[PDB]
Amino acid sequence: ETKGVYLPKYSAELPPTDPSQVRVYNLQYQSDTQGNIGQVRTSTHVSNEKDFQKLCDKNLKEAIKLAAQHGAHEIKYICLYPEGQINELSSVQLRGYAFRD
Repeated sequence: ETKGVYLPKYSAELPPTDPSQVRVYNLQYQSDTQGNIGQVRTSTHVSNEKDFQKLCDKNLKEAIKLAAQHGAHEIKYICLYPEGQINELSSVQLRGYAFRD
């Protein structure tokens, strides 16, 4: 199960959009966060390394859902993976920034 929060940067609320309309980019530069309308963080527990990219996709699905609910047409994101031995507290995390377009 995938937890998720959306943190709006502005109190102005935009009309919701559909998840299929959200364009998706890898967050690469510090300058990439400029102009965002909010942040999104999602997380899923992981017990096997073979599931990293699937769990990142699960994280991204929840992040797109939250961003679309707040009207964003774009997300730039990175998945964070557990460092070292995987245990009962390990999770694949996602940190993203939502954009009006």
